Amino acid sequence: LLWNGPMAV
Amino acid sequence: MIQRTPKIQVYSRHPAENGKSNFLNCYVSGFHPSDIEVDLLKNGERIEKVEHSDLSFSKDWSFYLLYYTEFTPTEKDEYACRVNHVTLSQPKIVKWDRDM
Amino acid sequence: GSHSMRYFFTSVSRPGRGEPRFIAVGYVDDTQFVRFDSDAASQRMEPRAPWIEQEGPEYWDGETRKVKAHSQTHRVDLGTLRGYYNQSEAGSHTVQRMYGCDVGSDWRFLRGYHQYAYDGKDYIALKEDLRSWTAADMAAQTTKHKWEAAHVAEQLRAYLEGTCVEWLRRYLENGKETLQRTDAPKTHMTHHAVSDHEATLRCWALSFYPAEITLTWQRDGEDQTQDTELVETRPAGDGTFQKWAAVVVPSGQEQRYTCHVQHEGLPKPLTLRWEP
Repeated sequence: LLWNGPMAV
Repeated sequence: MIQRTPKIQVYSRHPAENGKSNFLNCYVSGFHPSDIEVDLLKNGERIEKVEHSDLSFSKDWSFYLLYYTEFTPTEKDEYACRVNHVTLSQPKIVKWDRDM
Repeated sequence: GSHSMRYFFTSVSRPGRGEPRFIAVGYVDDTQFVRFDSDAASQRMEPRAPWIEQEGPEYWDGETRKVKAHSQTHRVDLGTLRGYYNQSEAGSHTVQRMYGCDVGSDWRFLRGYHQYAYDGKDYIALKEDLRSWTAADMAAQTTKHKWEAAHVAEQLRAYLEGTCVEWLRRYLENGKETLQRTDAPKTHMTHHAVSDHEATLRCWALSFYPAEITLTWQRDGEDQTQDTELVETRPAGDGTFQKWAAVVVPSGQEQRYTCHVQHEGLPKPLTLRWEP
């Protein structure tokens, strides 16, 4: 299951 | 910017036997950037029905792909893989050696 | 043995040619189980292993939403990074991201990781403690400060120690018949004379899983890399792997050489010796 929270650099 | 030239292996899935169905593989690895042209060749002509794996990468961030096709080896037929990449001054053609 | 779940993402910009290419792939150990490719027909997350096919529409809908969110983040990142490094619009650039978790033999959390690269080099990584970042250069320091302000590590650690390991365990149980199996290498040696004074010995390892393997030649029990040749381990295409290692030896001295094979699938390492 993927992470739900990537954040822009 | 980094550029890395591809390593290429051309081999069969199973030991080669004339008249027995098999898969011919062209494994390209260690390259960057990701744009790469890979064709499998039969007696110098491109094979259309070739599949490929999903792009992935190794611990050093270099990319790898497997290209493959169903085929039946015969006495007469020669195979090769043709690879083009930004690091190559001309496309590289690697012959299938049936014992390797 | 231990296991892992890893996701790999690549994003590539296309100067003068619109939206970036985006490819995502997920793995349990060395077995791919899902993919997403922006060039493909479905525009959904898709199954690539039998055991994940049983997950219901809520899983597929959810994974599609989340993978599209990854894609959208990377599209923003390619523009931001082009700005940070003041790169021209003419060139293609690449972002890569990998994250995942490992568990031990008891299937309990062992470690977690998250690595990000721009144009094939480290940009920012999560430290082993899962609480702070390592930035590769001055532009990545900007990102580190943003991510500290938004408490990214905290929520990423929650995923890496929680959700990641819980879902890995589910996958291991559902895919048990193929994921918790090791395929020991099938091994053999070939001999080819080169001349009256030399011959090649080649040690083969075929049909093995997982991919990790060590093949080494010894002469009179001493490690030998002079006059040796090793290929990279390569996929067979059927979910197993192949490798070979070769040495050129004097004619009549073949029996002084041994090939040593180490693999998780073997109860003890193998020693092979050429017997005419």
